[PDB]
Amino acid sequence: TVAAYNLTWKSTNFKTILEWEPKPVNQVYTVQISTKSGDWKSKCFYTTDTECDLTDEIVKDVKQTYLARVFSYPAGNGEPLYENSPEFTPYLETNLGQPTIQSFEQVGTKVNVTVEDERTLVRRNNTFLSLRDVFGKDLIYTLYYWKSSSSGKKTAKTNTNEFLIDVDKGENYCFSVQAVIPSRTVNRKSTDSPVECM
Amino acid sequence: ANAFLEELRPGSLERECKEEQCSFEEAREIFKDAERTKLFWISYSDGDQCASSPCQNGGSCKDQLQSYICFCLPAFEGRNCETHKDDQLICVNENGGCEQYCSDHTGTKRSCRCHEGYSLLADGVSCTPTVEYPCGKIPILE
Amino acid sequence: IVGGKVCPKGECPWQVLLLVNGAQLCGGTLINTIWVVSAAHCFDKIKNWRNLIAVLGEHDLSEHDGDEQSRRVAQVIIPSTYVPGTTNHDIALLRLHQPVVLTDHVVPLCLPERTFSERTLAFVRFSLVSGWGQLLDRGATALELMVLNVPRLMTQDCLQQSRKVGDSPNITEYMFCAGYSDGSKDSCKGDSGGPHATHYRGTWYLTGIVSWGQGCATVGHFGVYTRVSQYIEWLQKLMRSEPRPGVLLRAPFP
Ligand SMILES: *[C@@H]1O[C@H](CO)[C@@H](O)[C@H](O)[C@H]1O
Ligand SMILES: *[C@@H]1O[C@@H](C)[C@@H](O)[C@@H](O)[C@@H]1O
Ligand SMILES: [Ca+2]
Ligand SMILES: [Ca+2]
Ligand SMILES: [Ca+2]
Ligand SMILES: [Ca+2]
Ligand SMILES: [Ca+2]
Ligand SMILES: [Ca+2]
Ligand SMILES: [Cl-]
Ligand SMILES: [Cl-]
Ligand SMILES: [Mg+2]
Ligand SMILES: [Mg+2]
Ligand SMILES: [Mg+2]
Ligand code: NA
Repeated sequence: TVAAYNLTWKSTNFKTILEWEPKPVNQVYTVQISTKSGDWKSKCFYTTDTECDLTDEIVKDVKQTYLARVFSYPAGNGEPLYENSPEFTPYLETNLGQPTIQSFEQVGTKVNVTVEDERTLVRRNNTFLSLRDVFGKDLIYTLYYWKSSSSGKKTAKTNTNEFLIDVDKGENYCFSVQAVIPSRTVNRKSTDSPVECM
Repeated sequence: ANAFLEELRPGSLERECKEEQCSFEEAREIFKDAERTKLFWISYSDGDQCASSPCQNGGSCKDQLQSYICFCLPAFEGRNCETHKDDQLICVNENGGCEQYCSDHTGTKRSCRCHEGYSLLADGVSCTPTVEYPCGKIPILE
Repeated sequence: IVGGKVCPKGECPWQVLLLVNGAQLCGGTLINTIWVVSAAHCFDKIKNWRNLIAVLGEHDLSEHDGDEQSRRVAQVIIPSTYVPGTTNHDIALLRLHQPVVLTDHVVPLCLPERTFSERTLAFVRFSLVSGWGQLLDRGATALELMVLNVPRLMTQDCLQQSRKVGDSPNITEYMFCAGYSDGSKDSCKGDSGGPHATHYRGTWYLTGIVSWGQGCATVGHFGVYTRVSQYIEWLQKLMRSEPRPGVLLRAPFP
């Protein structure tokens, strides 16, 4: 057998997939995951894939710190060869999903811009929780907007999923939004939403 | 996006880009600014990665930049919801849910067994003592 | 045991104290009413083979109470492959001359099937180790039975996390590491032969035997325990064998 290598956590909105190399040649893999003090749970038994969905184990506690390891077994079938993953803490490290502007509405001399609730893989009682359900006050949304006839850009920030911004009357404005966890120093922002204009 | 009589008006994002497909330069002429144009184009030209319907087993797809996320029904997992939880009843998966011993039976269901001093309950997995002091239990607690 | 707790009386009811000429020798584990598992190395210096006693139901070595049961050891069975003074195949199977009586203070630990032990019990992170060994490396032994929770490592991790020591023993397929590298908690010499016991879904099982280490609770080192899963078939066959006339038997392995 050969040991797995380049083990990498791919995780967005808690959908979390461990990836590794190499493509198997006369070997198969099984993955195990644990927390530092907990038991090892096996996943992806004898797979020929070079990936393993671990979402269902990590959503049980997103604030825990998980370690995974990938075992290599020779085809047809001591301790096996294996490689450990980086540690992963999902609340701290999951990517924030690309957001969508849900609506905008002219009310007064102002425009409300509403961000669609971002759905995550964490379940509560047959429902997927939103990013704001999971992160609460650690999550903000940021709005990049401009008046088309002007140079330069404006930004607003919200603790909810809505922005109420002042606009000059009879003018068109375009908008784009990001999810942000300001307390992070790495992977602090989603990609920008598609741009929507009046 | 060219048909000559339809080209008579000044630029319109609605006309050029939302009712029709526009090229990067057409969008640039509308937005003018480099970063405003970039912000729009990065998403507009990205495509819907959910269009190929990658989520299996009744999962739901959400589009992202050059990527998607599948949200699975409870009985499924995997990047594309391809793994049936119901088909993973095997001994290396949490001891096949057996309390004590687990035996794989290929083609058919695994079975559960017990150590001497115990017998297998009607439930097919759980074990009960058949003697006063079975091995491996601490009676002073119970 | 270094950095453990007193095992409340009766809570480690499979623990065995072995004596030779009435003096503390080693620990062991009761696995049914007649058979005890201990470490081969415990026997390297024995001259008086007919003077070995197993004590069940022991707790406090300074006071007798009515829960202790002593039985003469009739046979000590060690793999032929074991070499005195070395670490590999460090296991001994002991036949008691008369059975103990099981009581609230005297209960056997389950010896598991091999495959269950390799595929399931080996991935339960923590297990308990116990004995009346030294409370510090090169220190005095304990009068009350002591118990410690230790996490298990696969051998690759144990090699990668262990300080290099010139000419140290190999960690073989017949061993595993468990414990803590930070100098705080470990089994020790006088705990040799005692159980490393693993709890799984309401039943406790024998997974290891206290065997060796670099000192006790040395920084950069784990304890090493005989990997009992490799011996299940060997033990089960020998427990079906007829007794022989002398105490020591070296039996082929596998
Ligand atoms: C279209 O569908 C395939 C799998 O069926 C997937 O690979 C793509 O990523 C998706 O957009
Ligand atoms: C999307 O989410 C998944 C979980 C299923 O409930 C689908 O029916 C829905 O469209
Ligand atoms: Ca048109
Ligand atoms: Ca056009
Ligand atoms: Ca144009
Ligand atoms: Ca043009
Ligand atoms: Ca897309
Ligand atoms: Ca006593
Ligand atoms: Cl949200
Ligand atoms: Cl006797
Ligand atoms: Mg239109
Ligand atoms: Mg045009
Ligand atoms: Mg131009
Ligand atoms: Na240590």
